[PDB]
Amino acid sequence: RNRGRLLCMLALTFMFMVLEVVVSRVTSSLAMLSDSFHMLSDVLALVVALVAERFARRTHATQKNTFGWIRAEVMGALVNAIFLTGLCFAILLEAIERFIEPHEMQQPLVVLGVGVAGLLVNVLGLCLFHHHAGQLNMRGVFLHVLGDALGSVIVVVNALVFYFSWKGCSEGDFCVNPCFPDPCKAYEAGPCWVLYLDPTLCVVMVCILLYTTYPLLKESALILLQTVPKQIDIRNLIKELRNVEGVEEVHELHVWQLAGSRIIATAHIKCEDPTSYMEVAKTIKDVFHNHGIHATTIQPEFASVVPCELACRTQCALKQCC
Amino acid sequence: RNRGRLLCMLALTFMFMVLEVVVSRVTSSLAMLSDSFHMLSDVLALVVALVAERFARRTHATQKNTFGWIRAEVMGALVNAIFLTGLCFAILLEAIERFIEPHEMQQPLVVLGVGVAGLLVNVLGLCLFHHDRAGQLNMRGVFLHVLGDALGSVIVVVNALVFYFSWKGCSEGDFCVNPCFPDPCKAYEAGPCWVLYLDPTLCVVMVCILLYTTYPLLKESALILLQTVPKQIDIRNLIKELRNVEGVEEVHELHVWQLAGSRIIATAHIKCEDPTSYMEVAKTIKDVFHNHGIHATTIQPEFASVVPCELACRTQCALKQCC
Ligand SMILES: CCCCCCCCCCC(CCCCCCCCCC)(CO[C@@H]1O[C@H](CO)[C@@H](O[C@H]2O[C@H](CO)[C@@H](O)[C@H](O)[C@H]2O)[C@H](O)[C@H]1O)CO[C@@H]1O[C@H](CO)[C@@H](O[C@H]2O[C@H](CO)[C@@H](O)[C@H](O)[C@H]2O)[C@H](O)[C@H]1O
Ligand SMILES: CCCCCCCCCCC(CCCCCCCCCC)(CO[C@@H]1O[C@H](CO)[C@@H](O[C@H]2O[C@H](CO)[C@@H](O)[C@H](O)[C@H]2O)[C@H](O)[C@H]1O)CO[C@@H]1O[C@H](CO)[C@@H](O[C@H]2O[C@H](CO)[C@@H](O)[C@H](O)[C@H]2O)[C@H](O)[C@H]1O
Ligand SMILES: CC(C)CCC[C@@H](C)[C@H]1CC[C@H]2[C@@H]3CC=C4C[C@@H](OC(=O)CCC(=O)O)CC[C@]4(C)[C@H]3CC[C@]12C
Ligand SMILES: CC(C)CCC[C@@H](C)[C@H]1CC[C@H]2[C@@H]3CC=C4C[C@@H](OC(=O)CCC(=O)O)CC[C@]4(C)[C@H]3CC[C@]12C
Ligand SMILES: CC(C)CCC[C@@H](C)[C@H]1CC[C@H]2[C@@H]3CC=C4C[C@@H](OC(=O)CCC(=O)O)CC[C@]4(C)[C@H]3CC[C@]12C
Ligand SMILES: CC(C)CCC[C@@H](C)[C@H]1CC[C@H]2[C@@H]3CC=C4C[C@@H](OC(=O)CCC(=O)O)CC[C@]4(C)[C@H]3CC[C@]12C
Ligand SMILES: CC(C)CCC[C@@H](C)[C@H]1CC[C@H]2[C@@H]3CC=C4C[C@@H](OC(=O)CCC(=O)O)CC[C@]4(C)[C@H]3CC[C@]12C
Ligand SMILES: [Zn+2]
Ligand SMILES: [Zn+2]
Ligand SMILES: [Zn+2]
Ligand SMILES: [Zn+2]
Ligand SMILES: [Zn+2]
Ligand SMILES: [Zn+2]
Repeated sequence: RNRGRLLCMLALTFMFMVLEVVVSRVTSSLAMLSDSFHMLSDVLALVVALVAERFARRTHATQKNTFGWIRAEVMGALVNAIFLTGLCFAILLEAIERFIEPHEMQQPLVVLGVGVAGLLVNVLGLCLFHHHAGQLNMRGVFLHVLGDALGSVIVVVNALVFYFSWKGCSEGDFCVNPCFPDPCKAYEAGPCWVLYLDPTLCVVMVCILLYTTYPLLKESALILLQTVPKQIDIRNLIKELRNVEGVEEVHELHVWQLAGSRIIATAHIKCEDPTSYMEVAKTIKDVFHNHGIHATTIQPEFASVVPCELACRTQCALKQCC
Repeated sequence: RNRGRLLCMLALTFMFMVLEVVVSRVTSSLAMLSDSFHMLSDVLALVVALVAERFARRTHATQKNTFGWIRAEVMGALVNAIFLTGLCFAILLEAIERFIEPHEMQQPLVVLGVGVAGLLVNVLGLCLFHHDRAGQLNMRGVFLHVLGDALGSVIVVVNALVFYFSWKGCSEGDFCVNPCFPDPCKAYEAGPCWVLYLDPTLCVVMVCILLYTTYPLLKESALILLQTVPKQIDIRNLIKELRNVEGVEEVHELHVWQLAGSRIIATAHIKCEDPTSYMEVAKTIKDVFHNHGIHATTIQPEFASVVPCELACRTQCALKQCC
């Protein structure tokens, strides 16, 4: 039911975006107009997750992809992780700008209400996405929703502090502080500890998001690159492969995984005599069993002049595998 | 080489960042310093390309990567393409924001000069980057990333020139204020309003062109990392030619995929009739694979029906076998 949760969250994002646009139009606040389009990024993340899930629904050999689209979910997870990292850097740059150029919010009450609505939406999204292969895509979506929830917590706390520990002027009163620039060059009621509360909270949220996102990005990149899974030791596999009767040379051992538990192995063997190859093949498959290998393709090279006899004419092109 | 070009572009980017920082310090135009900080996007793109180029040369097998890190270049190209797409979406969002509300530029002269310097730097970068496919994929990604900011600098220069030549300023307190832009504190612009919306429309056209030119690279990188059979290899024809040899009666699981550039790996299961004189047909299947772009193969003969493959696990789990 992965598609159901994604569709529900996407529908909620649309409803909350429409609510924010309506609130902005009725209150004629341009900041809410600006913030309404900021969830196009979340909508894009949900669309990418949905596309990856839909394309991973099919796993069949095709004239375009022999393996099928099994690697669609890991690609979607990688795309979501990169998008989240880019968003984190963008909001970090925005936080630096806020440090350099502080802003003063308008109507803290409506901002607090919007933040509370967003916080409820985000916490129920976490309730849907806490996971009550395909988990990596769900993990990336959950990380994105958690980043949105942290942003909502930040805006709620910022609005609460600005409403409880700040005092501005509603008219031309004498409270101008030269810390913030004034238009055309224009007291102690409103301290400066609040204007800088939003940027520091944003920086902390950026650090938390990067901390919790780095493992997902690392795993997605390691899957997309042809890396042996961390649960498989190459040295032990080689040791058990050479300790097999009838086989003495094992070259071209390439081990990698497509997605999830679909680990694929490939090796060449010098299997002594041709007639008794079949008995050795079952032992080789069993040996792959003790490890985590299952997809296999073993080449029984028969006959020290050359390591691999079935090699091509010229490999100087480096067009091979390793 | 290629690493030297990346180091040179990184040095130029850092020099331009220093130039914009000092210009902002001596001018107090904080938008210039904001753009200097934005150049961290180019810094990050060049750093990613540098890391990919450094790690791609480790072609030898490793205890953690049996294939080696020769997939690093294509992964770096994919990362740069996704970063460029995200930057393009951010630019389009900013253009929509400018439609929502415009801004008045403080001083067209210094921003025009900074834009000219950026245009020259980006033109030098384009000259560097215009001239294995995997090595070229990273080069093309960096070239597109440079061209995006080159177009951005061109937009800045054009807007500055038009704003200076064809707009009327309003600084001193007078009747020159117009509600076209919001008036702080509740407050006749003889300059045409056509200029207030020159950054956004040009940025929209630029992002359209950038997305159009970055779609092919992103698609190619995604296809390579999705184990898509290369477009120059036909699976059906290769199956038909493999089944034409005398010693093979049936082939299953012709897993063909592209590793990087011109490295295609094909693993196939064939059913040979007899172990005697088997090497006669192994040479033929290797040759017929060579007849195409596949040079690194691995074939498993199966000597023996109802079952499709006589070698399989005890459970034949559909979630643990390939395809
Ligand atoms: C973020 C997640 C990324 C991973 C997930 C996506 C990975 C890519 C998906 C592969 C992909 C794009 C590749 C290029 C863009 C890659 C962008 C990557 C960007 C990464 C950031 C291959 O592209 C297609 O491949 C087909 C097979 O080679 C072939 O066309 C073939 O279909 C033509 C149909 O019109 C047809 O006319 C032509 O005759 C065919 O031969 C063409 O090559 C091409 O159309 C698209 O998927 C393909 O298209 C359909 C999709 O739903 C899907 O069609 C089915 O349902 C349709 C319902 O309406 C309807 O048509 C049919 O019921 C059925 O056909 C295909 O089954 C699927 O395979
Ligand atoms: C945009 C595309 C980017 C693609 C990048 C592809 C390349 C990735 C390179 C990183 C990576 C692959 C894993 C992926 C990480 C995340 C990657 C990014 C993911 C998101 C995209 C391999 O790379 C490591 O990097 C080393 C430093 O450069 C280098 O070693 C250099 O050493 C000399 C000194 O420098 C130099 O003289 C020599 O010449 C180099 O050999 C080797 O290449 C390698 O060891 C890291 O893997 C492992 O990470 C471990 C710590 O987690 C850590 O392991 C260690 O454990 C013990 C100590 O705890 C120690 O006892 C082990 O011995 C050791 O193993 C190592 O780091 C590495 O084993
Ligand atoms: C949003 C896009 C455009 C960028 C995504 C972030 C990258 C800039 C990051 C993500 C993962 C990072 C890599 C993670 C791990 C390593 C291994 C690291 O190697 C070590 O130093 C190992 C330890 C040692 O040798 O002491 C070198 C940096 C590198 C390649 C990092 C380089 C920067 C990377 C690619
Ligand atoms: C240096 C610039 C480019 C910023 C990079 C991101 C930062 C926000 C830092 C702050 C805290 C860092 C994290 C703190 C510690 C770790 C250790 C490690 O993950 C763990 O926590 C494993 C256990 C351990 O801490 O050793 C991998 C990197 C990570 C997540 C770090 C990744 C980079 C983070 C998120
Ligand atoms: C999400 C994006 C912004 C990337 C953030 C992290 C990166 C800036 C990379 C670049 C270099 C990386 C570091 C390179 C070397 C190491 C040593 C490495 O040491 C170990 O393996 C100790 C055991 C352990 O991992 O617990 C731990 C990861 C760490 C800190 C890496 C953490 C991730 C780093 C900081
Ligand atoms: C988070 C962002 C930055 C990632 C990059 C942008 C993606 C949202 C885009 C880039 C390429 C797009 C894909 C390009 C091509 C297609 C094929 C398309 O299917 C067809 O056109 C096939 C024929 C048919 O219509 O049936 C379905 C959408 C899809 C997967 C697109 C989904 C959205 C993608 C992944
Ligand atoms: C959705 C909003 C936020 C941005 C919209 C930007 C558009 C102006 C861009 C985005 C992607 C672009 C498309 C990306 C890919 C192609 C394919 C390109 O060639 C083809 O039709 C097939 C190419 C092939 O098969 O290699 C023609 C332009 C087109 C439709 C582009 C037209 C312009 C598009 C729609
Ligand atoms: Zn061999
Ligand atoms: Zn090899
Ligand atoms: Zn078979
Ligand atoms: Zn060859
Ligand atoms: Zn098994
Ligand atoms: Zn298969």
